[PDB]
Amino acid sequence: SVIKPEMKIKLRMEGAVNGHKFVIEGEGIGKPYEGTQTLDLTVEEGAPLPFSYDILTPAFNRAFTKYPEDIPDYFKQAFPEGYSWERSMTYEDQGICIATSDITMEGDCFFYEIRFDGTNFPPNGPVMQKKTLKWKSPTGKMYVEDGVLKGDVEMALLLEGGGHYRCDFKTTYKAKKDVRLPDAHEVDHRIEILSHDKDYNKVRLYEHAEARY
Repeated sequence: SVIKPEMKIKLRMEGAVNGHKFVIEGEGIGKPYEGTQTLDLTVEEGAPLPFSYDILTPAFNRAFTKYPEDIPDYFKQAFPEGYSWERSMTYEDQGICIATSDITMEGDCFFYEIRFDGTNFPPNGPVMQKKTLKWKSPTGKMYVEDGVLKGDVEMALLLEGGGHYRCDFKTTYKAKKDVRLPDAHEVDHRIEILSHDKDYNKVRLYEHAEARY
């Protein structure tokens, strides 16, 4: 198949949060059949970032997931053409974010085109006040609807002091060609920042994801 056991990743994120315009880029490498990946992100425009870097991470490719044989892999089939996704991320304190991504491929490398926008985050919130530690590891629910794939997942950010800052995720995935739609299933995730400089102008991101019934 066009999906090699080892693939390179190249991305560019353009967007804004509470009016703050920014541009990020990155490169990495992962094992699609393993469901693991690592990325090196650098803020090319608009640093330092006035808001918590964690909100951006789930925006930085379900092709990097480990799919059991008995579940059609919607993501791997969509290639070499590729697919795109749209997502709404509503936070409990009314902060909202919506993002899109267009994923293509060339040889042994993925290329994403990402747009990320957010607004109405309270100035004294855990987001604007950078009190975020990381994302709890959740189980997201995939299911088909309207001939397309949808994923719903209740996310939560761990706050300094011990609190939990909740956010509802809802994504719509769209293959660019017809493929074998799967049965409703779950996806276990683990997203983590392994290293970063002071103001997060350089970050090393890692994710481990496996699908299951």
